[PDB]
Amino acid sequence: STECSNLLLQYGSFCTQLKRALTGIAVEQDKNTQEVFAQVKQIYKTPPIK
Amino acid sequence: AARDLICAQKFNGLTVLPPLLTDEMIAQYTSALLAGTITSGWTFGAGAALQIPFAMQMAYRFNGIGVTQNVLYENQKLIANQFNSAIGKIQDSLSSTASALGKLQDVVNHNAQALNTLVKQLSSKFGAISSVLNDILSRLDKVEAEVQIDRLITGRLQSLQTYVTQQLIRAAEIRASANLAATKMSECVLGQSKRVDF
Amino acid sequence: MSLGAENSVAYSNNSIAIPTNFTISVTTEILPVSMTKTSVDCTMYICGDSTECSNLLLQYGSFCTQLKRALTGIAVEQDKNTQEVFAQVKQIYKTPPIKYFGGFNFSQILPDPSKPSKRSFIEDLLFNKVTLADAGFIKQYGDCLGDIAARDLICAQKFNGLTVLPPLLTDEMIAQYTSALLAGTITSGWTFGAGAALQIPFAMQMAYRFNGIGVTQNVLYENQKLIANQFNSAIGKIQDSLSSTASALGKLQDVVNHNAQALNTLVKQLSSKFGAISSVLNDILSRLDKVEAEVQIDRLITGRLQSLQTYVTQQLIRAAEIRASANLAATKMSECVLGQSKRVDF
Amino acid sequence: RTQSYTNSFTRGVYYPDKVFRSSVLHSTQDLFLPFFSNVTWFHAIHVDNPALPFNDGVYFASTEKSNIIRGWIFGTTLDSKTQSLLIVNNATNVVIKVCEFQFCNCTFEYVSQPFLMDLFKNLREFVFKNIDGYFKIYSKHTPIDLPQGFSALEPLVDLPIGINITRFQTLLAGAAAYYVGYLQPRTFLLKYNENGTITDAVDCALDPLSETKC
Amino acid sequence: TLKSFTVEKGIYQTSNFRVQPTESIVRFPNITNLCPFHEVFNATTFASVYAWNRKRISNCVADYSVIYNFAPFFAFKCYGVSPTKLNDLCFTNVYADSFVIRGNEVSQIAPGQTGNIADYNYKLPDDFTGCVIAWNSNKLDSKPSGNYNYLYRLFRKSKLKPFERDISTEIYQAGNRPCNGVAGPNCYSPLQSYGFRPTYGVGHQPYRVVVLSFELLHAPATVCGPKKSTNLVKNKCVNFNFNGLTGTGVLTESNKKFLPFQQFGRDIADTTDAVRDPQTLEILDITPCSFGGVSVITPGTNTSNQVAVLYQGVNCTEVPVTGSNVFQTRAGCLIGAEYVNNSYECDIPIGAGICASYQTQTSQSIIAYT
Ligand SMILES: *[C@@H]1O[C@H](CO)[C@@H](O[C@@H]2O[C@H](CO)[C@@H](O)[C@H](O)[C@H]2NC(C)=O)[C@H](O)[C@H]1NC(C)=O
Ligand SMILES: *[C@@H]1O[C@H](CO)[C@@H](O[C@@H]2O[C@H](CO)[C@@H](O)[C@H](O)[C@H]2NC(C)=O)[C@H](O)[C@H]1NC(C)=O
Ligand SMILES: *[C@@H]1O[C@H](CO)[C@@H](O)[C@H](O)[C@H]1NC(C)=O
Ligand SMILES: *[C@@H]1O[C@H](CO)[C@@H](O)[C@H](O)[C@H]1NC(C)=O
Ligand SMILES: *[C@@H]1O[C@H](CO)[C@@H](O)[C@H](O)[C@H]1NC(C)=O
Ligand SMILES: *[C@@H]1O[C@H](CO)[C@@H](O)[C@H](O)[C@H]1NC(C)=O
Ligand SMILES: *[C@@H]1O[C@H](CO)[C@@H](O)[C@H](O)[C@H]1NC(C)=O
Ligand SMILES: *[C@@H]1O[C@H](CO)[C@@H](O)[C@H](O)[C@H]1NC(C)=O
Ligand SMILES: *[C@@H]1O[C@H](CO)[C@@H](O)[C@H](O)[C@H]1NC(C)=O
Ligand SMILES: *[C@@H]1O[C@H](CO)[C@@H](O)[C@H](O)[C@H]1NC(C)=O
Repeated sequence: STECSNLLLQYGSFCTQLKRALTGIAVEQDKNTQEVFAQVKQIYKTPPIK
Repeated sequence: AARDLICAQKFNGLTVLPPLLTDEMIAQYTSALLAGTITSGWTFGAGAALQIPFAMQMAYRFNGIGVTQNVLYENQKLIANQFNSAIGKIQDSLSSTASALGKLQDVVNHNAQALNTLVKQLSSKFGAISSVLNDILSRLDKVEAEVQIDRLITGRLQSLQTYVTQQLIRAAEIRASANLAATKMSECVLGQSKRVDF
Repeated sequence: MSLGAENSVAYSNNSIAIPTNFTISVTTEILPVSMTKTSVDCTMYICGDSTECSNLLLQYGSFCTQLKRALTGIAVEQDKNTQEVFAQVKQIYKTPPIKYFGGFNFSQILPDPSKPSKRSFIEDLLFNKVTLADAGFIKQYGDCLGDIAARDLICAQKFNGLTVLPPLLTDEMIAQYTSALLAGTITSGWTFGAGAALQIPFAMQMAYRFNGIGVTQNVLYENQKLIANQFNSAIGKIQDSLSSTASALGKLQDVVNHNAQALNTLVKQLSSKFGAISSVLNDILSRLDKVEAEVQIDRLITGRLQSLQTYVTQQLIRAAEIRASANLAATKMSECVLGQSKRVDF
Repeated sequence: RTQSYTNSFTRGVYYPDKVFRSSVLHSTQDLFLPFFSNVTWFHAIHVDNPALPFNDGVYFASTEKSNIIRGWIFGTTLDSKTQSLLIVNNATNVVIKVCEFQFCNCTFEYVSQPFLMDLFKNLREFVFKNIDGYFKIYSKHTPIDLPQGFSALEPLVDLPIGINITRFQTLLAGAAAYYVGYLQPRTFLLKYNENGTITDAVDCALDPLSETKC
Repeated sequence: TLKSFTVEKGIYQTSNFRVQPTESIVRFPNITNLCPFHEVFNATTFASVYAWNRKRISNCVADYSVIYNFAPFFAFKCYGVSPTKLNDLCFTNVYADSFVIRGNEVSQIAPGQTGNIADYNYKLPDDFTGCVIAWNSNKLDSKPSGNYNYLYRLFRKSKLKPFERDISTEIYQAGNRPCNGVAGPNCYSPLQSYGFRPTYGVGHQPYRVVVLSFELLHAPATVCGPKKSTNLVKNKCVNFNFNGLTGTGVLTESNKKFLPFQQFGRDIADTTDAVRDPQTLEILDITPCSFGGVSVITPGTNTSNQVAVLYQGVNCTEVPVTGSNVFQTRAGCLIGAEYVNNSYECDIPIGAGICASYQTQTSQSIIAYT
């Protein structure tokens, strides 16, 4: 809708704040997965005998 | 004919982004960290990996708990059989009871029910006469349709701000638990622990 | 994306591998402690010297007492964070004039009296790298009362009741705390963390640390010069890495940028209408009679209260996150500066 | 006629309001010339059809150094039947007329200083639009084809006429050359300097880089 | 502030000081003529709704209290502006249009209202900051045989878009058959007359309506109300009423380079900062006069009652003025406590390495120290 978007534009940067916060949440999960698991520099390989 | 809620969350502007690391890449990291503990001990967490057999690798770790290394070399087969029996028992314990994974289920269920209660609140009226925009702009002219749209926008913005606040608090809790998991991974897999009941 | 370089350990049940040489390395790590303390005046922000808006706000409710209490608690919490992470020593030590610590350099870290602030080289590089903004009450309503062709945001945020409190502990006492901790670590070892400071030369302290990590102390006294040269080269490499790349203090720059962006959004929120006919209180009270102006002022006050609640809630979440990071920094200072920690990769 | 197409580049930016702003970035939605558009080049040679539609905003340009272009006639039709707008400038004092004399109701005679202060290349630039009964005039003189630079046009003269305009033409005293650009509603971001003059701008609906900048 | 009869030891924030304004300054443009509202309202005849007459009012002084005398209308109901606040603030241009309509069509001359007259005769904008005056004229614009002087348009190929007037009349083509000036079966005359009789009902009586369209902002003001002007003053926190834009602040000389079409200077937060004087062409910076926070430093009520005041973030070489001891800090300055060269532990904090205490002196007072 166009006129509803026009009436939403009369409000301030509320949706600029909310879209920025969820992006900041969405970047944080990648940091958590990289910090927890990627603690080894080189990918090791087991010997074929067990 | 039986439509799922995933399509409703899809068309109502609530996308879900994929993670950067896929399921296979985490498995390669976990396989590498298993290959470091078996074939190198705790030496690969400090510098470079050093080749060492598992006999003196197990004999090193009894010296950390106050037992001399003759105990392992006089009781190797019993320890191996007990380790194999424990591995089989924990395999049967995970294979039998499905209620052990309660922590990882709630992470899915909280987000699913939060999106479900966000999508469901569009059927509310928020002090207006109808829950559909197109009805009140087909029926009412703009002078009071502006007021009705303002009431609906106020209600929807309040609900969206409540959802964003709940997501922020849940992400902070998950970040704290992830840092606890990170220090547990860095301390207990890559090395030995003198902290009791850690 | 590549997960990393491939490696394969040639493992056999008769093969052991032990090192024949060592290498001393120096690694930095950056943690935030505190943020910019703020305080919000309701009547100067929402109304801006309008009596009708003040009457409607006192008729509205008691949210501002809650907001002022929350911001005061955040400010006291920030001062508690800095106090807890830094002031852990009981007596302020000073360094001896003789600077021969067994061949180790120890010159980029100890302060020098040539600067007016007793700050060393690396602290000076760290303070020069961060583009600091809104230090505190460095203005004192003097420049903003004057005339500037290009008005900055800081005068606008000061004129609308959004002040920045100065911190309780300024830079000089922080430098004195760090100098005292360096003097204790260099001279006494870890004994100043338990009781009084017990003097010991640096060679026996390094022998103590090598006996802690699991290497016989005869290795140190046969390899003192190589360890000293490797330590000096590592300090030089760290100094060159800070002097070359300016992208290493991203967390602190993120903290300052977050606070500046939040205050900018709070200032720029008043430019909107919130469904009212004008964004100026004076135009509403001058153009209209009483009842419709009360309606428009009611809408504007509801919108400004919603914006201030959003800002205060975001500030509280940020305060909790920075408190958790400051507690981790404090326990790292307690367990690694004041002693030897056996936890792997702590 | 010699109808030719040239790149408009970035030569269609003006002050959208009469408010001084210094060192601030303000985003406005107004009728504007899109960046890197095409304008129509005409070589009007008389010993040709000057019929040009309005299409909601006219951007006028002239690179002629001499004062050979005289005025502009506006309106819907020019047949002494309906109202038509008749700016005539005899290079001494400009005269605005609402009457519809064939090749000479407000009747607004604005007799003052002309719109053509010019005596290097000395390019001239005009922007005409009509929103809520108001024919605006923006004009600047740039001593430099279209150059690679910015020039903010100022609302120097306003007209409260309130008529309807569809067809417009030019007036001469045959080496006439002028550029016609069209206006569409768009979103811009305008950079004010410390002196209050527009020096930089960006279109919000041209490129994904420009949309990211907006 | 704390809603308690006893307070504990510590620093407390209570209120804020503000320099009160002194006098009132009103600056209006130098216009002396009187606006001819009597010529608009006291006219013998009015034009039709499809050919409404537009009158431009500028360069005079408007009295809006005399409108009630000229016409016996119901009420003066308006959008965006009030009847009672017209004489205080003032405008740029005044547009007056007058025409005659029926009683049924009074409700559709409004912003956002559409219908027959609003689609074919006279359309208002949505942001229309003006209003109408309507009154019955059944004793003047009605005849026993019928007043056929007024016409209206029924058919048009499009809707009306605002502040436009149609003059030319063409026979409408309601079908595929062309008309070419002949009123056939699918061709109709575009104009129909009003049937005005005194025996009709109140819903179909003639009504004389006058709309006053007013323009806000820009275009340095030509019409303003009857309020007199006041001499200009500088470097004092006084009230100002500049062209109806009220406020409170310090008027001072400015060095800004306004363009000649520009009159207002806006801050970042959408607030007027630089203003143009309507009498003489000079540019004045508007800054609000001094204010700031006030902190109360005290020990407990069980101990003492002596109180030191901290003025937060302001220089007290210009303090609006409480003891006799003044010490300057980075956070502000302290009144009611002296300064000592001793160094003690921090009893109560202030900031930037300043701490206060209640200590002996001979003999009990409040001292400040590093
Ligand atoms: C252990 O490593 C150090 C490097 O720090 C070796 O010292 C180097 O020895 C070579 C001998 O040819 C010299 O050329 C280098 O200049 C030395 N480097 C430094 C920094 O002093 C040391 O020799 C190694 N130990 C053994 C037993 O080889
Ligand atoms: C300790 O490190 C400092 C820092 O590099 C050394 O001081 C520099 O020494 C070089 C060698 O001639 C001079 O060119 C520089 O001008 C010195 N810098 C300063 C700031 O004095 C110092 O020599 C090292 N050794 C000792 C014992 O202090
Ligand atoms: C060592 O590994 C080889 C290879 O599998 C195996 O045959 C042997 O039994 C192992 N043990 C000893 C003591 O050699
Ligand atoms: C302008 O129009 C001409 C002719 O239609 C065309 O050749 C030219 O590419 C256009 N300019 C653009 C698309 O930028
Ligand atoms: C408008 O007024 C002028 C003044 O002479 C006149 O020539 C012209 O015919 C008028 N146009 C109309 C009445 O449409
Ligand atoms: C002007 O006339 C055209 C028909 O040529 C019409 O479509 C338009 O609505 C009119 N009004 C304007 C541009 O306000
Ligand atoms: C602003 O005006 C001054 C006055 O001459 C001039 O020196 C300065 O260069 C101007 N600023 C810019 C960005 O051109
Ligand atoms: C009106 O403005 C000021 C008022 O004192 C005066 O100096 C000026 O000469 C006056 N002008 C006219 C035309 O009355
Ligand atoms: C209006 O004013 C005129 C004076 O110009 C007067 O003759 C007339 O009676 C008044 N009233 C009406 C209803 O015209
Ligand atoms: C306060 O005022 C004095 C004199 O008016 C001035 O020298 C000083 O710089 C000002 N600021 C502070 C922080 O003392």
